[PDB]
Amino acid sequence: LTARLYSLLFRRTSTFALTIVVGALFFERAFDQGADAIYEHINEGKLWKHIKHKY
Amino acid sequence: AAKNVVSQFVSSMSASADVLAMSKIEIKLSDIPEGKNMAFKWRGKPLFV
Amino acid sequence: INIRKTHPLMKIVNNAFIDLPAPSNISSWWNFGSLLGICLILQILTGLFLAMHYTPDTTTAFSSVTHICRDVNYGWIIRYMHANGASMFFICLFMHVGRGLYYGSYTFLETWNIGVILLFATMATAFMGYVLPWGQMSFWGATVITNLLSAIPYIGTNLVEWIWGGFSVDKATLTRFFAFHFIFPFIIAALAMVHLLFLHETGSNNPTGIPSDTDKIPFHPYYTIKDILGAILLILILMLLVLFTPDLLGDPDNYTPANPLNTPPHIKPEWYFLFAYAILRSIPNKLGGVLALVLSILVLVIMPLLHTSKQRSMMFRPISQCMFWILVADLLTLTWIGGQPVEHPYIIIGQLASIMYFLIILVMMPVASIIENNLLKW
Amino acid sequence: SDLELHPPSYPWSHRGLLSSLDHTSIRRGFQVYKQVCSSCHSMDYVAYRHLVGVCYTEDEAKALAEEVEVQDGPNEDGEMFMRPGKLSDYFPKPYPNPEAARAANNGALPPDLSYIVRARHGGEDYVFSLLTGYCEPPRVSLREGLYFNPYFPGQAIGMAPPIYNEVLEFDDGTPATMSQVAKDVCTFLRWAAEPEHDHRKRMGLKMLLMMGLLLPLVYAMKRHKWSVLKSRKLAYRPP
Amino acid sequence: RHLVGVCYTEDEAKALAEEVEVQDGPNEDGEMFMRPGKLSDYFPKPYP
Amino acid sequence: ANAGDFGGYYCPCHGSHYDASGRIRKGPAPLNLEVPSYEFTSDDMVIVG
Amino acid sequence: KWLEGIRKWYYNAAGFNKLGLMRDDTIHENDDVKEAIRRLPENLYNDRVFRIKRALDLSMRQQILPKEQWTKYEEDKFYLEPYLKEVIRERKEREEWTKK
Amino acid sequence: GRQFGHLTRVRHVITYSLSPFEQRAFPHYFSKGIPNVLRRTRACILRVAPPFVVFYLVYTWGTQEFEKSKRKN
Amino acid sequence: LVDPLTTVREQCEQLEKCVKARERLELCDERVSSRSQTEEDCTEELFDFLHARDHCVAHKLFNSL
Ligand code: HEC
Ligand code: HEM
Ligand code: HEM
Repeated sequence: LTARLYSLLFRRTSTFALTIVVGALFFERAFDQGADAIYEHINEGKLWKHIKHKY
Repeated sequence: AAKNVVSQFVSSMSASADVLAMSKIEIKLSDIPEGKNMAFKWRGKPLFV
Repeated sequence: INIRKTHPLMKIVNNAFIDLPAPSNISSWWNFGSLLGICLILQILTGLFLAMHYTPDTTTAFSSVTHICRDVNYGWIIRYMHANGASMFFICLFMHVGRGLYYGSYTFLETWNIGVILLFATMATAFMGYVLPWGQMSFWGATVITNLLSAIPYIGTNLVEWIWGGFSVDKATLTRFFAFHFIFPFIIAALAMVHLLFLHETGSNNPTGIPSDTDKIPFHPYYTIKDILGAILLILILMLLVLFTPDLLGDPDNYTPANPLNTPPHIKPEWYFLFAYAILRSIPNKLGGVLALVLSILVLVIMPLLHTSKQRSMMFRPISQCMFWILVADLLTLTWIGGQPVEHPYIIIGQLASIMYFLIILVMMPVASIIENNLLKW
Repeated sequence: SDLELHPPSYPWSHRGLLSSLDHTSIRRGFQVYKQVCSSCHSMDYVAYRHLVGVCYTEDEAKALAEEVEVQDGPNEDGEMFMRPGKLSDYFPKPYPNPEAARAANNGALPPDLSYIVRARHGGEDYVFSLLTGYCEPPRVSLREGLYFNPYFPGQAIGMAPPIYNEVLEFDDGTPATMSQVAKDVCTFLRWAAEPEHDHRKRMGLKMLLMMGLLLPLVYAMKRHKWSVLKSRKLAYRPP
Repeated sequence: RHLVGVCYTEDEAKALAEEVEVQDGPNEDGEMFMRPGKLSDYFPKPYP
Repeated sequence: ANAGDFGGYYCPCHGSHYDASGRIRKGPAPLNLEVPSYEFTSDDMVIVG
Repeated sequence: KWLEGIRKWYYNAAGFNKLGLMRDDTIHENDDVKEAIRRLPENLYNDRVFRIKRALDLSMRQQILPKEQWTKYEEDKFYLEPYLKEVIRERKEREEWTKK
Repeated sequence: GRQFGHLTRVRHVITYSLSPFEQRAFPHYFSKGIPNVLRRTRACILRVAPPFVVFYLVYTWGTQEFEKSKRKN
Repeated sequence: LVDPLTTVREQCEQLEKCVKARERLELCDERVSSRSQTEEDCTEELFDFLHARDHCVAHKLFNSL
């Protein structure tokens, strides 16, 4: 849970750099998904995508 | 030589020649009704009548 | 032996950022050195992008700024970073000065004087930058402060027609202030290096004022992550200010174009220069007003010459502590009075606030100090 | 007099700390501005390419631009003919000169509506109450050349009240009261003032999720590396 | 005004610049109007 | 114009109470208003320099 | 006299009996005070640097000592004042010899 | 001000320091932090705030007197 | 056309502050009708009435609109 994580990705340094790059990309993907989800969830209605769907 | 170079740079920062091309005008007062002010641009400042 | 302790660059980096002996006691108030440094390089970078998209002429300056804030990608956030970074820059500058005045760090002489010269330079730079957008407030601010320079007899009027670039605020004034605003922060960076050099000569301070020669800890990696924490807090304050209420501090009256005929009623600085403008219009005399302003910042020069106490900090002197908080509330009162119109209660308490400012500094600090020197049998 | 009046606090749809504008309301306000307010004022810095993705589609943008023919350069002859204008034009200025603007009104330069939201004390609520509260003076007659409206420094505007109950009757049902046209033109002026309110609120939301993430954790690293000095202990041995 | 000290006096160059129309900008009503022009005028553009 | 406390010219910057004649009553104004070189020509005009 | 009551309340509320410091642990150091610190016996000097290091520790944690270890006004062993008086007297004597 | 080594002179002083991986991150952050912040607040508000309540009184009184000067008319 | 704004404005002046402002404006009308041909011409009463009325309009309008 934590012991395997330290045994894999935190003894060497290059593996730590590799996992911070891969984690930054996964965080990019999931974070932009969550950000657009929340922002077009609190402004439902008056946003240009639904008005485009009228047309 | 140093004081002449300083004098030429200070005179470079003084003014221009086309800025010194500002002179007289004639202004009309016929349009204004009672108790009111009219402004006219002259040397970069307003001009009250 | 080592890369770091022999190389000519890394000896400088070693005596700055790694093995500088810093005291183990300094609170959060000793973060604003690094916060002013990070704000200064952030101003330089974001202003450099704005200067890549800017055309300095009185015909097209406001049009070019509107072109930045509409048409260029992200020019609106870079412009808002520049303006509110100026605002947070002066917040951290006055907190830096308040630290250095309260904890008795004005017993340093040469660092303090180079500090005051940096204060002059940053104030002149931020005023020239505030002239640059070429709005109505910028036009009249340039006009009134240039006539304030014309207030002095025998030097003034020639000097002011000399820096006017003509006979009023013409094209040449906008280009002159673009060039000096676009050069002066590099001089501010060089004098900041000189400031930091005299500091690393002497040695830092601590909240007790006792010299901490026994308990120095290295700068890295304790205060480096402390300054990273301070930088993250500053960037979140700056960015919430530029992304939620960008107009909460800025002037509404800027956004009209420069008409030299109107003279709006509520003329005022941007909010950091209110007390400089409040000392001015609360004295009914021209030379007296401009001389009292210059004497205010020269009173900040004077301040090391009145350390007649025998502790160092004001941590242990409660009387001078209460008088310092009266001084802080009085400066905030001057800022509020400067940010108002001019009528009868405002006239009276503006005059009274300026008088009480000079009375607190030039009289009340040594009287509190001599009651301290008497009271503990010294 | 110089008794200014602060306009009231109106519950807008862009009032909250994360709410967005209403793009259908921006579109209605632009139809209002095309058919009412563009006869006197000017909105120099709003080009038609700003209207392509925000409210309309691209086709009606070309339609609206080819409704009004503006100007073009020489046709290798020096005659300055009329171009329909595809998308890159700014909006057509009604008056060329400021003197031309004074030469058809009682003095009274019409202010430019690109920045009237951000340029006056009080936001678009000032524009709402200025468009709304036309009433009568109790006793003060001024010259009968100007009109009375109390949300104004000087208390006498030179603008005729340009709304008066269904002058437009636009696309959908939505009958033109004073309220609908004033709400739409305030929303449109807020859009024309800040073109990027929506993307600003988007980055503000991403930033609040940032400072939800990082601020426990940079502070956790600081607490961790400073947890050596927060627990070191001392003792004094003499010989 | 460059010719005011080089190859003419002041009055002669004022005559030579009052011989030519300028088409200055607006007035109170503000279409445009021509002007003699003393010194602030360049050499005016035979083909626009 | 038409402001201050005397029915005249009020400078809003620091509070120079001038009037429609142009004389200071309270404020940091050192002198009164600036007089031009104005000369009346016959019907409606005045040369300003 | 009540001025001694003022002095006792002031030594209570001054904040340097809180951190375990005595009267002469908080003195600002110019050249004269540096000389008077260098003119000390060894045991007082070691006790002084120990109290100073405890004060910097307690202000680093911003924790202030329990009730049973505050320095009390009745046992105020101020010690640095005679050496500091001797430094001031010799300095003023040297200054007067330069003036005349 | 210089580097380490030649600053001061210390006799016998013993310093113990625990490893940072050994000890917790936040030692009792909500059983001592709240009494410490209430103690440091109670030892400062009587020297900080009585100028600021005077500023609050000046702000309210100046607002009231400007409304006094303008609300008769 | 059925205007909503005039409906809200006629239905919101029932509150006590707006009533007292209405009588303030009417007593100023009585004053300048009484001291006729004067130079004190009913400013504060009308501004205070518009202040109170438009604030109660601000409280409870945009639900309907
Ligand atoms: C021609 C008759 C106009 C029409 C149609 C509209 N406006 Fe107007 N407006 C006009 C003038 C001559 C003036 C100037 C009056 C002055 O003294 O400034 C104005 C003024 C405005 C203002 C600014 C007023 C202020 O607060 O200083 C605004 C915001 C404004 N006008 C908006 C506006 C809108 C939104 C219109 C369409 C519905 C509109 N005006 C029509 C002249 C005319
Ligand atoms: C141009 C803006 C300034 C910058 C960038 C700046 C930068 C710094 C930095 C980086 C430090 C070292 C870190 C610190 O001690 O906080 C410092 C220290 C200091 N500065 Fe400045 N400074 C500026 C303006 C001033 C001003 C105006 C003064 C007042 C005159 C001043 C007085 C001091 C003092 C007294 C110290 C030592 C503080 C201490 O050791 O505790 N500085 N400055
Ligand atoms: C050398 C570095 C700098 C550059 C290149 C720079 C560049 C610019 C430019 C191009 C502008 C015009 C854009 C605008 O007005 O928004 C500007 C404005 C401004 N600058 Fe700077 N600047 C620099 C440093 C600073 C500093 C150090 C400050 C003060 C902290 C400052 C404060 C301002 C202010 C207040 C404005 C007006 C902003 C506004 O009203 O929109 N600038 N600067």
